[PDB]
Amino acid sequence: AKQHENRLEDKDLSDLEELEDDEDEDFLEAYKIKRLNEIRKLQERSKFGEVFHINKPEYNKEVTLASQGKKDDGGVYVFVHLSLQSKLQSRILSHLFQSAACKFREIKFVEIPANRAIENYPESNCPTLIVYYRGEVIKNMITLLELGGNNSKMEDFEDFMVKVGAVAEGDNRLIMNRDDEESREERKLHY
Amino acid sequence: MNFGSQTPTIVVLKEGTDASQGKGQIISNINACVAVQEALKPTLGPLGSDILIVTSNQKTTISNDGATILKLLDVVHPAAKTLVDISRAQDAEVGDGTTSVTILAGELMKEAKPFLEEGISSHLIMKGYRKAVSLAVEKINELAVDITSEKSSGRELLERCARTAMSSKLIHNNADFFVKMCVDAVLSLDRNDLDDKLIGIKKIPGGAMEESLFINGVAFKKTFSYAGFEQQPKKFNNPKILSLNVELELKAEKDNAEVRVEHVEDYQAIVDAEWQLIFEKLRQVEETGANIVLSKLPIGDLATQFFADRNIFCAGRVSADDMNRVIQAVGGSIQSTTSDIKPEHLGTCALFEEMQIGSERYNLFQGCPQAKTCTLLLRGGAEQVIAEVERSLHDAIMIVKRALQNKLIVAGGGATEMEVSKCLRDYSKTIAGKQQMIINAFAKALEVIPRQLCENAGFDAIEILNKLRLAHSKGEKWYGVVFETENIGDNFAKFVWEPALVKINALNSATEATNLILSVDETITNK
Amino acid sequence: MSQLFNNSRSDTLFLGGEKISGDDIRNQNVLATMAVANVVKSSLGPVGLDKMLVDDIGDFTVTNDGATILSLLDVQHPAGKILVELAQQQDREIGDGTTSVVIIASELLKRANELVKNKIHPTTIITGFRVALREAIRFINEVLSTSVDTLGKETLINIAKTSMSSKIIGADSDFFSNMVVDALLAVKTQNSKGEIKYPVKAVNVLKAHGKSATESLLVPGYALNCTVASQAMPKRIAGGNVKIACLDLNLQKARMAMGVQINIDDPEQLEQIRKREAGIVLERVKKIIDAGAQVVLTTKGIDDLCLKEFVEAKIMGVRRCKKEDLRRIARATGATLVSSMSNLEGEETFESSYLGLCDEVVQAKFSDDECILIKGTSKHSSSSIILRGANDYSLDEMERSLHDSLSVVKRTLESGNVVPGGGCVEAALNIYLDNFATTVGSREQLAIAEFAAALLIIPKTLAVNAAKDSSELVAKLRSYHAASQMAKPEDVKRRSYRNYGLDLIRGKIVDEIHAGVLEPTISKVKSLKSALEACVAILRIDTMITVDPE
Amino acid sequence: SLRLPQNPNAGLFKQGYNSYSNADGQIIKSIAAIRELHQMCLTSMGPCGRNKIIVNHLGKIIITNDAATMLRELDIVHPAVKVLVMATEQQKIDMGDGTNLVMILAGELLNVSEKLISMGLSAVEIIQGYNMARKFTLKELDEMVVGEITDKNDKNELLKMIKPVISSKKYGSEDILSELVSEAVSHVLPVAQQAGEIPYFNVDSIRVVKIMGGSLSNSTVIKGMVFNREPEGHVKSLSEDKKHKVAVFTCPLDIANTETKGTVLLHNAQEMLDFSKGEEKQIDAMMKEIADMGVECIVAGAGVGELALHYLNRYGILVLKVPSKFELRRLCRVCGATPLPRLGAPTPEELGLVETVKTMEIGGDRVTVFKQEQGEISRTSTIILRGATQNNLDDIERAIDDGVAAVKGLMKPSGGKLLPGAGATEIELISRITKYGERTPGLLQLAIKQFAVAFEVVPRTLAETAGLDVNEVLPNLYAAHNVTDHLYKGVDIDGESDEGVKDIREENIYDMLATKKFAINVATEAATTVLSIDQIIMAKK
Ligand SMILES: Nc1ncnc2c1ncn2[C@@H]1O[C@H](COP(=O)(O)OP(=O)(O)O)[C@@H](O)[C@H]1O
Ligand SMILES: Nc1ncnc2c1ncn2[C@@H]1O[C@H](COP(=O)(O)OP(=O)(O)O)[C@@H](O)[C@H]1O
Ligand SMILES: Nc1ncnc2c1ncn2[C@@H]1O[C@H](COP(=O)(O)OP(=O)(O)O)[C@@H](O)[C@H]1O
Ligand SMILES: [Mg+2]
Ligand SMILES: [Mg+2]
Ligand SMILES: [Mg+2]
Repeated sequence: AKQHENRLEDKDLSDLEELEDDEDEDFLEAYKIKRLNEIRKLQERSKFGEVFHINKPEYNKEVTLASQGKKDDGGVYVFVHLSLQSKLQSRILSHLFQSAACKFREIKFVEIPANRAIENYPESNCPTLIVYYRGEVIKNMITLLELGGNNSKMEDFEDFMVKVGAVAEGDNRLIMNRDDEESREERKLHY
Repeated sequence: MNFGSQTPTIVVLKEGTDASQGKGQIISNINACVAVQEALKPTLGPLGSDILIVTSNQKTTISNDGATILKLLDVVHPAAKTLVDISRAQDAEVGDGTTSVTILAGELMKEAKPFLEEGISSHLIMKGYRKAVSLAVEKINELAVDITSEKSSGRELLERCARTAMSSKLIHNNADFFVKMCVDAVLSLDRNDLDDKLIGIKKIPGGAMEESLFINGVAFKKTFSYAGFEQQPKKFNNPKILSLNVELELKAEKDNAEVRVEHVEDYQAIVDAEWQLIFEKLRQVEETGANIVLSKLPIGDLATQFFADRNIFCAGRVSADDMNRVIQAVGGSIQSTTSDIKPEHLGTCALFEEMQIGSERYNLFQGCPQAKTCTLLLRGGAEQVIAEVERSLHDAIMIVKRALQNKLIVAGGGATEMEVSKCLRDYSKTIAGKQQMIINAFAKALEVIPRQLCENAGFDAIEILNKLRLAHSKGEKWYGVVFETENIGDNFAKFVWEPALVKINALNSATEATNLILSVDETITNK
Repeated sequence: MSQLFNNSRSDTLFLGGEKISGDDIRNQNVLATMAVANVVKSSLGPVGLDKMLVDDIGDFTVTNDGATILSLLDVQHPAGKILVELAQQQDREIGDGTTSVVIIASELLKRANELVKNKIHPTTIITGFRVALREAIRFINEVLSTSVDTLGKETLINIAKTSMSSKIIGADSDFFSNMVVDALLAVKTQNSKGEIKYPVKAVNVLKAHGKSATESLLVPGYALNCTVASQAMPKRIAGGNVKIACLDLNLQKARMAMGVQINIDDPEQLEQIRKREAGIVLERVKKIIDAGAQVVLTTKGIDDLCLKEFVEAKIMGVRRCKKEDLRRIARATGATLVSSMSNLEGEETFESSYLGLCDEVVQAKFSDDECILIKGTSKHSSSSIILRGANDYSLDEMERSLHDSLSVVKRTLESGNVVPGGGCVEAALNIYLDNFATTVGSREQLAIAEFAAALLIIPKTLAVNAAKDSSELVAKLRSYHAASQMAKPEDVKRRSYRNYGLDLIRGKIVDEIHAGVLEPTISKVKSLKSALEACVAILRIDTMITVDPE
Repeated sequence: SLRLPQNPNAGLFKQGYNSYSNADGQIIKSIAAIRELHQMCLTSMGPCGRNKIIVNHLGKIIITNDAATMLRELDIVHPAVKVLVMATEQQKIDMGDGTNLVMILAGELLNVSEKLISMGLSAVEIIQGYNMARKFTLKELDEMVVGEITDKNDKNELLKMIKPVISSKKYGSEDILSELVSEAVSHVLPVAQQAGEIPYFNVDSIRVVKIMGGSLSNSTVIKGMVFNREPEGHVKSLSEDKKHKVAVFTCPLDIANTETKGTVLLHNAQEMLDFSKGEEKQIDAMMKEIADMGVECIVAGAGVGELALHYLNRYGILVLKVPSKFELRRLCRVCGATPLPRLGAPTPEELGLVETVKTMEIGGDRVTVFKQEQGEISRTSTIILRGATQNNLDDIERAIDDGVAAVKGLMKPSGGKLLPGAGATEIELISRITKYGERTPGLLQLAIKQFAVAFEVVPRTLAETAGLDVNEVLPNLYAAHNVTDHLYKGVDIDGESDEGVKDIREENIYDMLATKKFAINVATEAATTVLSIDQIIMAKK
């Protein structure tokens, strides 16, 4: 049953063209128009793409209004970062935000100093990662010992975005699914 | 040849699809409507009782009219949904008689029971009621007298007809004070363009209902109020009202402008340009002297401190329906450009005062004789006393809404049903056929509205109705039942009137409700 | 019609089921009445059709009678049990109108509940029915008709056709009407110093599926369903004046009483004791064999000692049977049922006066069955009914149908006065009671008016079962009847109308005298009274209280 | 002798597959099973027919006494029924008339052919019999025509056309609904001395706007349309300008932005000061040109911005969204303008004329009415339905859709000639086919006779719904055809129907020629397929 679904489900618009000579045109082009429409929706939703270094008055808008988005429940995820330059984990998490911002343009990446965020915040609890969605806090994450701590990598951060429902599991942009071209080249030769 | 051991037969309909033939289903559909009818039976009349409904979400909702009672109870049966559709249609078109139209619709179904038990199919009895309504609507038009022949005053007409609407509610003793509110409220509206959204009533808690007050102005309820509030004067003599759809916010909902600069000296210019633009918009509003600034979209924080300095009142986050009511009162339309403003678009009022009631603070315009709108602040003991009195005056407004379009007086207290019934009895005796017994049943069904008036009052019904049958033998009009004197008499001498559209649309809707489920013999439900 | 079940109340705590009051009880009681009234509404009249009920073991019962169809319908509701027991009271007493009395009671509870909703008390409603029924029975006495100027048994024939109808054997009513009337005249007797009475279930019914219902043979005499004791016995006794001996004595290797324990010291006594214990029964059978009993009848059984003695003489033996059938054989043949043979003197004997008399006896074969057919009885005549059909379920339908037909003709001969049928009684009582209470006026005019309309349900029910225009017949019935009641005494034609009405076969107004539709006057008497008490029992109920079982 | 060997072809096709072949008894299983749904369409036939309530799985309740609307929602597992389902849908989409005849005939041909199969006649011969009988039926219907119409313009001539169609669905309302449909067709058709060459007509011309509340007699005809929409900005003048030019723009009124996403770039603060006024002057250059020619109404399909709405409020220009694309072009047909996705400027040739636009409440809800008097219209009309329940108004819409579909069935072909209705031509076909069967000796004569018997249900179904005896009026009607006058004999439906004779011209009941030909063909083709199949193969779920 899955062998028929893998022709369309496991191929993007660039990979669907492989089956142009083999499979029927009406079977293939019917799905390419569907996948083409999904690509256009992501382009319209790409309202972001760099870290929004904000300040508090604005928090009451950027962090929360955005989380409502269109309010068609067009919700928008907003990853906040209570930065603290003295901590080593904070500078690591700041690099992950800019790296993920260039890839996931639909998700908003927010950064602010922790001293300016909350009155007399504990410095030991920093860096803090909050995830808003439709005005509600989906995840109040603590320091990155859960995500490896000092040895945190980009692969661990992208895996966390899938757990909170920010990115799909089978997304082609994730490093877990985005296999290298040399990897797929060896598979075709050994097939 | 066969594929396997055995082959079970196919059911034609889907598994679980209910279906039935014969006269049992149409009797079940009629009994289903009578089951819904019995809930609204004792509600009919001034001495009737309210109905308490509590849905699955555990929200209390008390009501007297059958419009929202049937909306709360989610009806599964299609035949019982016929009473719900006409009740909402009667509520949408006229706004009165939602309980009586369901009682008349079920009574025609109730009187059609023994005729369906006979061999007469439903296509004969449909023709009899459908023939009777053609004479009933004409007889109501013939019994409709015009008010201009007497050359009476127009103000007393609305008070006379609205008094009937305030029966069977919590208002009937306090009707001396509140009937003046709705009559004066609807008269402020334009006769050519009478609108239903300009009569919005706010469900404000606290206070007794008699402590309310009618003002030609409109209130809005204080909004978010960033720091700045409670510094301006909350009382003005002749303020100028301004409305702005433009969002006075420092790039809050605006699209993200990607600003890129390459000099340090220009960085001081670009950060001050934000302050330069927002202050230019405030100075342009300041020059016109707008004492009350309003907006549907939120007002920035810096504007509140600026308007607080020059004693300018400000408020934001107003809804579209409430803001549309303001524009009908304060004259000029909305402008979303600070440079294109003009003095002539500003409104005015003779007095303005903010006062708190129910721990709620409301801004009240006062002294607006040129206003083509109105407002009502019903005060009440509990959250259902407010909502019940809210929809009650909405029904009272709906009577005077339709009375101004066409001025027709008709009898009340169940009298109009009986003069129509006895005329059909005079028409039925000359037929001498199957339609005679059907029209006599239609005359018997119209008699039910006098019954519930007497049953809820406690007096016996068979004795008093026979007295009316002896009284209606001669020529008589406006002859019904009353409860104050406990003795029947002339309703015109008792001064109770109603519109003619209530009785006309009730007979057409009740007969159409009857013919819908008498023109069927089966109800199929899948799944 | 009742929805939104009553809430469990904390202020009123009663053990068992919850209490419920108000108008929902009388609505539920009427709803329970419609559950049983709609069942029997379709099987009314000749055009009416019946239904089947399975017994959950493959067996079923196709039933026309109201008592039988309600007996198998075990109604759990209390109000329905009143009508179930009423039909069991109706069929045992009169055997007619079992379907109509339930239909009358259902229509009364319908309109009585409507009158309670019209805000008149049930006590005034019950008083309106009683004064109306007292005038109704007075009106039934006025419309009586004495049988006169009738040729032979025609009045008993055509009145049986009314009861024979509404069954499967109504088409064969021309054949069964003769034998049914001839059967009851054969079992005539005398009791209470000249009062004529007939016994209950005197005629037998034998289930012999076979040839057809048309060829049902009327054997002028008694019939008994019993197997032969020994197959070597003769199945046909020739010669007239056959003597029949009815007994209840038991004749088997008999045992001594309970409190006897034999104890002997001598071994040789076992020879005499074993022979005398068996030989004591031989003294009973040696005396009746010498008396010449050609065919002996007995209730308790007979065993191989005696059975063989009876055969060494060409005597017919009879095995176990019911206790009641032997009583009527003794009455017809002239014998006397002996519980224990003895004599007033100090010695046992057997007299010749205990023997019966009949002309012929023979064991006829009804295609699988041994049945001893007795015919030509001397003392009192007798009769039996040989039912035949396609299958055993039809024979069961023929049993209760003949039981209703026999019961109707039984009460017909008790009172010579008769009343017409076909809704003419209900149509006349409707218009008669509508005219009544016009002088009374104030309150009871509405109660008696709805009572008069309640009796019209029978001519409405017969019409819709025919699948014809019902109101066309109701317009002819009531109007014709009214034009008759109002009329001058001196108007022959109009008066006649009082006599006729609805016809279900051809669909027109014809005379009942020429058509032959007729009922007894006793069938309507005490039928409305039972329906009245049935209405009173449910109508006076206000609240319902249920206690759960322990 | 306890467990069977389990049919050793069980190694073949899986347990979910069920075979119901013949010889086993497939025909007997099918013709019968479908008698239940045959009685559904039979009871819902005629003017006194009973509507049927169908509740789908979603819960949207419908009540319609047709056949195409019912069977669309019924989830039917039996495959042989489904041949009759979409065969009825072909009548709905093509002609829009004759759903019920198709059901009472396609099913009756299978019911009446029980005698042929039970006697032992070959199934292949039965298909050849009905096909040759179908050809004789199509040729014979042309001779029984007496309603050759050539005007097809005036309103009184449509009384023989629309009123028989409306008299079937909800017989009580004839004059009122026929006035709405006939007056709608007169507004649709253009005023001309002689309009020929097959003028164009479509079902989308006459639309139905359902309004809650109000008696059916209080309805009226509107040349424009009525939308449940809230106007914005101002109140109309309603007599001052005397005519209004209406521009319809596909794109919204805003600054022209590209498909690819952009943003604002500002290198210095001098552009920041002018950016607030630049957007105002940009739209002002494009909005001032629209007001010069006097366009008093603008219709933008997409969402209109507040900056564009603000400039239009002061000049008093009406705005309207109209989000759906199908109903956007119908408004253009009223005014007689073209869509313009370009902003450009209004030209006189592409802009239409509208008399007036007024706003009120018909059933409590505020609506926008585009009624115009003395204006030129082309293929546009609406019928404002007033009713007590939404469930009843749904049937009035489909009754009007079937009424205007008959107008498409007339004007699209060269001739849509009438025939005698009310059980007049059906009994005539029984006499024609009865005489035709004796002309051709052969074994197929039994099929020709039984094909005629299937047409008997049309008269008696009107008598069964009328509460009359079938064995009295039906054989009495045959005596009336003995012998113009004999052709106009039909079935009466009244209390005085004991005679069973009523003239057709007193009330003018008629049927279409093309509707019955297409119904007889699809009915015969439906029965041809069911009688031709022998094996039916199911599957799991
Ligand atoms: N003052 C009055 N005198 C006599 N009858 C009245 C009076 N006021 C109302 N009624 C009667 O009471 C009935 C029910 O009115 P009500 O229930 O208050 O209105 P609605 O049914 O529209 O909510 C009406 O049919 C009317 O005839
Ligand atoms: N041949 C007939 N003609 C007219 N009426 C009949 C005929 N046979 C029976 N009836 C009517 O049918 C009613 C019921 O009859 P039946 O079914 O035999 O009795 P029950 O009601 O005890 O079952 C009677 O009241 C009688 O008037
Ligand atoms: N007043 C009337 N008198 C006689 N016949 C009528 C009357 N009204 C309707 N009919 C008949 O009822 C029939 C209903 O047919 P219908 O099934 O609606 O047609 P179609 O199958 O083409 O939709 C028509 O053929 C018509 O002749
Ligand atoms: Mg009211
Ligand atoms: Mg009987
Ligand atoms: Mg049609």
